[PDB]
Amino acid sequence: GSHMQVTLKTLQQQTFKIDIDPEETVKALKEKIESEKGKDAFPVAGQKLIYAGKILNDDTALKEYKIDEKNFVVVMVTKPKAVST
Repeated sequence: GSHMQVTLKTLQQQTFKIDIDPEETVKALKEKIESEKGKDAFPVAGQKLIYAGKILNDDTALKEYKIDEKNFVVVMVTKPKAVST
């Protein structure tokens, strides 16, 4: 409807269920899980997403990856590694 739901796996051996507007970008789907699992474990500036082999984008809308309520997506984290050089 006005929102759509997705199943999410993580690098921490768990799975969950969430819902967002399917015409928003990955940025919306990625920000909303930090509200549940925290900056200390899933920092927005340093987390990433995969749809079973596809490389998702914070600047492309969720329906263009054709994600489905009966399939799942995987989240990953790098902190980020941003340091002075």
